[PDB]
Amino acid sequence: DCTFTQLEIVPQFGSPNMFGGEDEHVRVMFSNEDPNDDNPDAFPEPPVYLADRDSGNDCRIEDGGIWSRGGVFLSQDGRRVLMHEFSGSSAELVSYDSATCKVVHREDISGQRWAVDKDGLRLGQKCSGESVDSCAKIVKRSLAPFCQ
Amino acid sequence: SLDQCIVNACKNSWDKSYLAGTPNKDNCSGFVQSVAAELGVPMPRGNANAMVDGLEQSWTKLASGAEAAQKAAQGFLVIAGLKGRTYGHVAVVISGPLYRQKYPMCWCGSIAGAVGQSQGLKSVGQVWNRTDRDRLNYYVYSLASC
Repeated sequence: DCTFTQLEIVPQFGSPNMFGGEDEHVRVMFSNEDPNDDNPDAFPEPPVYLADRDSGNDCRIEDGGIWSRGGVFLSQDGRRVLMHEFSGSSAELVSYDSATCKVVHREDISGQRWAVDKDGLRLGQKCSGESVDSCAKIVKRSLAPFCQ
Repeated sequence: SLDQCIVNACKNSWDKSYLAGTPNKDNCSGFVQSVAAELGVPMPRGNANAMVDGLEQSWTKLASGAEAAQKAAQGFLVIAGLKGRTYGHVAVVISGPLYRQKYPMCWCGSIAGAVGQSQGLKSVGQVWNRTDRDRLNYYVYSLASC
């Protein structure tokens, strides 16, 4: 249950300029403050809203980003939310506690193409395209440190 | 338009590869180097960090993103840059409306992904995050490109 599943982030009808997504465990939401884009690929402005569906409670992630819209992942047990955040050319993968919204783990991935699937994390270098599979070097890194 | 030359430089440099086999859209320094090439503007050599050291030494430092957009609107080449521990980042400031009344519109390639990339529809404030966008440096070349 240390598996991570991508969580699609989509417009919420009734909540103007909100994008989010959910599963049985956690809901996740961003506000889109880009004036010229109704279909943004990322979220520079916090907070990020995290709703723990078990507890009924929710909390805010007050600083961070820029969060990638395609980059949100939920742990199987619902206790962790893994996010891709980037600034400039740098990037990282950050795992937050879904109850507290506290950073549990953080890993600098700058320069590497990347992917998250059932098996774990993959990072790669020397690439033709954004697909990690175009990489002449591919390392499998464990997601264990993001879990627990 | 007065800043048009630079807009064109950016557009063209988008699909080039300044370093062979690495598309500009995936490499910030490469995209900048290409823009400087087309406009015939001397540019420091190497990766992002190195280019920032270069601009720091040999280029004029502007006071703010707003002032940077002023220069860029005058047809000057203006580079916004900030160094990272390893991968720094640089972008071409273009004229236009400031974002959150602060951050100017830019063109940049990025190895971070499509998200870090700007075809002129993002400002430095949507490329660098909440903390970095306040630490940016803006460099201008002493002579207009138009």
